[PDB]
Amino acid sequence: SRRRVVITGMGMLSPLGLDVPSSWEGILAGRSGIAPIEHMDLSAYSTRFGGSVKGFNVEEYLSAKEARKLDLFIQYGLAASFQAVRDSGLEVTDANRERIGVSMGSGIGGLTNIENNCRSLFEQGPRRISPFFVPGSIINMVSGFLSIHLGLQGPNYALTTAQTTGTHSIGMAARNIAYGEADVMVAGGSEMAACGLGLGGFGAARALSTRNDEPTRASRPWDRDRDGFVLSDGSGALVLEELEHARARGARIYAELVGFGMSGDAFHMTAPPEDGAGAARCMKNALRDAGLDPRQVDYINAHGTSTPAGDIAEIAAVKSVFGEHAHALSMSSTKSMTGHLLGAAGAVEAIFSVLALRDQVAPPTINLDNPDEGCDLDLVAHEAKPRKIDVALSNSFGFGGTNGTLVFRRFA
Amino acid sequence: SRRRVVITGMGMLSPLGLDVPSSWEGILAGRSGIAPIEHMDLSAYSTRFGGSVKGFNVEEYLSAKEARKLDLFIQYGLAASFQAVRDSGLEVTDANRERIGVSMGSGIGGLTNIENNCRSLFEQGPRRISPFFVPGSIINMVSGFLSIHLGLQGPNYALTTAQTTGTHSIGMAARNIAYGEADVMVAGGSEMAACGLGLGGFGAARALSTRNDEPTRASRPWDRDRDGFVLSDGSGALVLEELEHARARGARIYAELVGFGMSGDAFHMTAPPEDGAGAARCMKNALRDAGLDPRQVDYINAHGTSTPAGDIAEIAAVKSVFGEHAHALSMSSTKSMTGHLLGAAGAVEAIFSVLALRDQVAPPTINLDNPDEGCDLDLVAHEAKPRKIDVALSNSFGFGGTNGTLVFRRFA
Ligand SMILES: COC(=O)N1CCN(c2ccc(F)cc2)CC1
Repeated sequence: SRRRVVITGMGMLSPLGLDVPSSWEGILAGRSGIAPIEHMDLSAYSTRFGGSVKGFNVEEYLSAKEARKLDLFIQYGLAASFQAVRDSGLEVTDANRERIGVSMGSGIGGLTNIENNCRSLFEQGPRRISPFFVPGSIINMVSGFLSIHLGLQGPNYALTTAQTTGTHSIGMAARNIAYGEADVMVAGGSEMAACGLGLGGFGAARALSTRNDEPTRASRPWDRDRDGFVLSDGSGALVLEELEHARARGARIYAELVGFGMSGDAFHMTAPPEDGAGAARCMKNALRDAGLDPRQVDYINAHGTSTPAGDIAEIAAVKSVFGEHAHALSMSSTKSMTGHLLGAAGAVEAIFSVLALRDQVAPPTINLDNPDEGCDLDLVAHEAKPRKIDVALSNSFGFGGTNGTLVFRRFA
Repeated sequence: SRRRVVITGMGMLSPLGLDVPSSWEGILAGRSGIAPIEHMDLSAYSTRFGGSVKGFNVEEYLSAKEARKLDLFIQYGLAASFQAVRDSGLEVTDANRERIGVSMGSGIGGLTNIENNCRSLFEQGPRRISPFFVPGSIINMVSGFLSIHLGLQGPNYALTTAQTTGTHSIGMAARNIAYGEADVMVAGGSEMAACGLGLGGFGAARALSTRNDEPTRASRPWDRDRDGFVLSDGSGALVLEELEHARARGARIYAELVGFGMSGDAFHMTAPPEDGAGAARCMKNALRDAGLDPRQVDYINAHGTSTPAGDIAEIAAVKSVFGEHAHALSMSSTKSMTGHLLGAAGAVEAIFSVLALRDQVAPPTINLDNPDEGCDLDLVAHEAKPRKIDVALSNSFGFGGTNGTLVFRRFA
């Protein structure tokens, strides 16, 4: 029957730091990781900024020889995965390697790589495509390369569900453990979509903030002056472990994963419904899955992308699910500070949610200077809010009307 | 315990036909779908042939306007998905729509969209990138578009596990139903990579047959003259359904999905281990999952890609798992006729495994003129073999060393 699942390891690259502690410090200090982009010439683009991972040294993890063959999203994926596994203290052996799997996902995967090889193809010809183009770019090779480097012979897969990838990856890996297909899973996501095709593609859709003259103030979830999301790079990985397995080896347990919801909206290709019906359905599924009174929820880490329609849908969804308790809980968007890591968003935000539970503090929504009409909940404007948090929830929504919710609680 | 899952609907686009019955006629006739690729300059490429979908009319499924927003791989996915639902006779209602979900995947995704948008970026600049570039290319849009068109509000996601995508998608969708997260799932995969980036990318790794003079003979799994796989396009979708739900509405049941195995090789980025250790573990996991002894297996639809290392590893795996039963079961590669649909291979081969059960016939491995060293199993060379089939296995092995097996059983 269904086993319990706990978090024993976390690892991260974000626009706020090259690990979990440095990233978390920036979160609690209300620091922005958003800055004009330096690694390409964007003068022709309507958005010229984002959340870059600054000063990443892949040779803390991999040989220059392997690193050259791999897209940054894979580099980032492996880095966060390696941190998470080291943080777990788990030893892989012949006795358990078949019970340890990996589900690290991406929205877009190796876009930089695909663009460069496409440029080689069109400017030169097919003879200049890297032999490493396919295994160095396709989304499933975070899971692939992690398994090859650590000897993980458990279930090995990747989700790709756009901005919901990291939440779904973590949720489905928990179900793997819950139902006994594995005892340990490394799960999360990674993204590096900051190339011509990425900023150009989101810019053509007019989805991005164009606040080029003040990048740190661009991402302003629930602010009346918000004008689209801010594109950010990075990775989140968690070690999910069956509870008896973690007890047996004396693992440090961060939190328990008690709840997971997915629901399709079936509303629109890219627009979330104004009334927040898909988020509501998803959160209700997750709270029922967790066997909770919705009044037990202390903290929500919102999707909070800084889009006009996305942000207000989330208020509606929370007011609908929590009724008067919507005024008691605290909800914030860490995207105020990190921007939108797309398929990695759920993964870093799952980690921030778990740390909200460890340290008993609601991360702020920075830049929330003029809350929009109906944005009247405790959104932890401007400053971190110490408070009791027994149950934390992390929401994600994506293109295709895809929804995910994760429910974490403090573990005794 | 656990609910039983049956197949009540199938849908397909392949190099052999625009639906299942046409495709299946081709399979049982030993027809090749492989031909020089038309409407494209492949002069500079070392491979100029593959399995294209011939004569596909997207306007049977979508408005010209909706189709123009979507990569071919998405059009192919929706085509198979729409056929499979229609085939099932399922009616979506306000009463069941939250119990019906989708997991349609892709290994490689939107190469044709990448090519066309890159063409515009490089020649004209980012202002010529399509506004639909991102939502029209992301792998989860077959799941998203299907769920929005039909009002499906169950689990909405997509897997990307390279050449294992179709097998994993179907398997994990079956788990969703077995553990009561959904009553119905549309699952499978789609792919359109037989284009410049795909031929180039796989060509660069010398993964492709270069037998340009005899395209129909290029795919020759376990033949001593094989020289790599044949790149092919298309899609498979199954309607998976809890048995009591299928019986209550009077559904036509093709077969029962009894077993799903996963494993990672944790061996190499592209090369299988020579003994097929990972494929062996995966097939053993899937048989344990089904509660079946290896001796009950009558037919295996092999991965059988026509690569030197791949075909031989699968012989090793089968001999290892099946011992003295390895020569009694019939094992064939339909890739001998279809080529390799990458992430859709496991979807179309799951359908061929099911129809092997309905029609009591092992599809041929065509082109097996000179079995290689060790290749002494019943590989159904040249001609379809009528025989007893109670239990069918479908295998998929992909980059990252990611493995999937599905076990289907006759239902009566
Ligand atoms: C070899 O190519 C790949 O593996 N691909 C194909 C392109 N894909 C994609 C996804 C989202 C998007 F907005 C733009 C492109 C996913 C990665």
